[PDB]
Amino acid sequence: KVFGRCELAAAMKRHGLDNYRGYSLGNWVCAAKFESNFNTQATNRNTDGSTDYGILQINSRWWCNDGRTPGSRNLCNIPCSALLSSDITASVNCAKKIVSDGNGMNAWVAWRNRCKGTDVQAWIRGCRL
Ligand SMILES: [Cl-]
Ligand SMILES: [Cl-]
Ligand SMILES: [Cl-]
Ligand SMILES: [Cl-]
Ligand SMILES: [Cl-]
Ligand SMILES: [Cl-]
Ligand SMILES: [Cl-]
Ligand code: NA
Repeated sequence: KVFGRCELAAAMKRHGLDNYRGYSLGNWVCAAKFESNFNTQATNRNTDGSTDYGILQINSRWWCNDGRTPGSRNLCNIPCSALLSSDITASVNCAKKIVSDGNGMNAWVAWRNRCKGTDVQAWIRGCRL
């Protein structure tokens, strides 16, 4: 599924991402925009042979099992395929684990490089939340 901007903001708020570990909802929407363009079916193969999955491009090296990332972990205890669902529950639950890991949202290179320090509230402007 390709979410609308305000549609995704609403889904992320209902699943308790708004101000999760102190990151306002606009941070999460900005991250999803540059990671996946709001497309739950987004995938990206890394040079190390790991893969990124779903709206927040969660990686198979630590967070999910895809059966093809040698030596990897599955800390969210999910198949990577769950991260491509039209239902973002698995993606939000796993993101909560990642953002708790010690580096906050810096875990998302695209958030650091394109969202951090910007007017992220722009991403929820207009939305009935
Ligand atoms: Cl947009
Ligand atoms: Cl915000
Ligand atoms: Cl594996
Ligand atoms: Cl594991
Ligand atoms: Cl699995
Ligand atoms: Cl959803
Ligand atoms: Cl933090
Ligand atoms: Na894995």
